[PDB]
Amino acid sequence: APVTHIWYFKGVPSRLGYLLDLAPKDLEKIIYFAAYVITSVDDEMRHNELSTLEAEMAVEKKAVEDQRDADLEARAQKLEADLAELEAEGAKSDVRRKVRDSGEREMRQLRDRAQRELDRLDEIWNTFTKLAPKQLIVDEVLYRELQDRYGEYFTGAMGAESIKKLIENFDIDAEAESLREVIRSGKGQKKLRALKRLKVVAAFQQSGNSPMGMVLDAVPVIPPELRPMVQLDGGRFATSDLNDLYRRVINRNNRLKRLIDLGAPEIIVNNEKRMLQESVDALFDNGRRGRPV
Amino acid sequence: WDMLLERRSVEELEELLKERLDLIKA
Amino acid sequence: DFVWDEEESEALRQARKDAELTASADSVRAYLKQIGKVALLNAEEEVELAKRIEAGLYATQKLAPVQQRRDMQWICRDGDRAKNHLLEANLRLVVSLAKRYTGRGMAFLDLIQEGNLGLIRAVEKFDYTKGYKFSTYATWWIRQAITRAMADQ
Amino acid sequence: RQELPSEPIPIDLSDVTMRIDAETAKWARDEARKTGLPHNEARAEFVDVVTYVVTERAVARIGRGWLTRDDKHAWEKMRADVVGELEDHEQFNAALDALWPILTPEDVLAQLYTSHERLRAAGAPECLWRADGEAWTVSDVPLLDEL
Repeated sequence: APVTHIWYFKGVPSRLGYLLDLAPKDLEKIIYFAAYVITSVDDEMRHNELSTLEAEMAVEKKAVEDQRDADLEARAQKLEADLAELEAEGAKSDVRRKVRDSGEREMRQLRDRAQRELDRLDEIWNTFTKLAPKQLIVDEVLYRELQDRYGEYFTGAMGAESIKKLIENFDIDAEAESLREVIRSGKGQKKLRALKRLKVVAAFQQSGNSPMGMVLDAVPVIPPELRPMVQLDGGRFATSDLNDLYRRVINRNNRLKRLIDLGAPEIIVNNEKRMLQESVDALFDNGRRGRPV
Repeated sequence: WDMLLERRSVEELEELLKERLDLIKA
Repeated sequence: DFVWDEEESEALRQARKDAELTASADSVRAYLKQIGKVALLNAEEEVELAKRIEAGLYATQKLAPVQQRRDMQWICRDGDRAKNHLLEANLRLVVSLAKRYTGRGMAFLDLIQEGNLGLIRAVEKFDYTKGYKFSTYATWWIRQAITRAMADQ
Repeated sequence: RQELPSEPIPIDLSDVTMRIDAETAKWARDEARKTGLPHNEARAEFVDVVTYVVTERAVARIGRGWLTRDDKHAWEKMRADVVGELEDHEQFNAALDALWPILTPEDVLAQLYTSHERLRAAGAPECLWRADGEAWTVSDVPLLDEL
């Protein structure tokens, strides 16, 4: 699994964060398997399909309205039937009022459910109509439901894979030109941001050295004799304590590989990926995210 | 895949598949 | 709930001095948040979902515009769905069993994942006709995988 | 200024939907008063007690099924994680600023003179109300110093 080099993510100014324009908090949520970020989307055809998608939402909303009508008719009719079978008796006003109370509270619950469904459908429409690359979506339910069908129009993922993908598509020259234009065609106090970010961005434009190095597809291992271990009498062992981190990284990688061999559920795979990334990050640095094992 | 054939006869697996197909068609 | 003492002050005292910096190796909060979308099964599903897993496992091998073809196209996907759902349902047990050997140098997440691989064995290496409650068999295989991992240390 | 909110304040934590209420805020400010230290010094006790309760509740909520009362190294470990996260949570710090803020003598006097509700509650006569709260007279100097 890809892993973002710790030096460039954590520790402000986050150079990866400055390059991507994403805030360090959202970048943390993305790297460490807590949120989904979108990537290349369909724009060649979906524009003609927007009307049909809206029509789908509208027809399902009309169906929701009919189902709401039936559900509330249930309460109304049962209230009327209870009052028909009760009020025929010379009963006290409590017999009349209890039915009203119960039926109307069920009425309120059903109405709440119907309105919530309508709002959820509106949210689906609104999130689709704005969906674009490098956008953030948090809820797993909404992201997965959008994928299952409408993802024929968009692709997305989480973890270091998403950052790798969106830096593959990063337009270094165009971003640098836009920042230069902003600082040149800019007079406000906010301009300093575009002034600072250029420093991080143009660093890769000026002499190359693509920012693909921000993410690692292979990690070097230092020569063994620089990290010795000393066995002792009495069953004690003295360690340089970095060999343990290397062992952990190797364990994480091997377990991840043998986990993906059988096609385990994607959530366990995500957990293992986060674990491997954290192990390699601890191998690289400690005390920044926190104290190590 | 091997453990499914080894643990139970292929006839049982075929019967289970037919039952699932029927419960989907019912 | 609403109690304050010196002895109760200590419990926040030590945590406050030590745990300002996150030791992520045991930070299980994300994974537990992810599992929480679960509710326990019953015996009926305990049988039906295993049967679905077997049917899909047969279909995916046998497959290598009519209702005969549509049925198997359905079953092949449904069995994998069943496997995933059963594993996701049983994750909590893996967590609760991984707790049992924490603190002896092993990070909790390692035990979680070893038990999860044992469970991934358990989901398919199983027959509903045996009648045993699936959670007990899952506990057996989770503990077996965890101690197999603990054979390496 | 030992205020407790009229409505619960959502913690808005990353994973758990924890919230603070006038009950726990009342208990915390009660304990801080019981300590008897000055305002900015009893802030430590107030924040510590609030953190204790919120962490207990949050760990109980996260510890569902897999964890009930594993006091040794499992319950306490989750308490440690929750406190480590909460002490840096922006919303928690904002809430603890709204409740029991750090005050200077000017912050006290200006608001006290302007509100006209604080004067009534504190027993101060309305002979000394003014909209220009931070306009000091020679009479306010000793009060500002005693604050």
